Amino acid sequence: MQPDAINAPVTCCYNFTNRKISVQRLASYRRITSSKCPKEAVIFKTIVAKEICADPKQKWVQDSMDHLDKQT
Amino acid sequence: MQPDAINAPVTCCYNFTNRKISVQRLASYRRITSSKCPKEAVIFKTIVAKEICADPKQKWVQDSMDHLDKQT
Repeated sequence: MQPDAINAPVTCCYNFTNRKISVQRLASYRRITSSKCPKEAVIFKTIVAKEICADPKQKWVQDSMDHLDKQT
Repeated sequence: MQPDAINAPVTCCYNFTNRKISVQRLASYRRITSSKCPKEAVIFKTIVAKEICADPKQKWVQDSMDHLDKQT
């Protein structure tokens, strides 16, 4: 068990949505920090609980994270 | 399948455990086959709920899959 963490699976984004998603449709997000993934990416979780990959290089993404951060 | 699903994050294996894991410590497994992932892989779930990536080209992994499949 001990070091087996080094071998766990990693969740990554390979395809991104190109359509901006209204911030009231979004519930929360997580930014991909594993270096194993091919690219920078944000996984938004929508109000209905589906997860969608977005590109943090696009402005709407950055704003959305900022909105979600102040939201309790 | 609906469009959003194409943009959903994907779970893959980038690292493969090098040490053979004893079969009594294995609860289940699932194979990775998504076209987005780098290589075919097996994710073993242990009795302690740990998830580990294992290489399907090794004999012990093929053997562990048969052991798990034999049970009903």
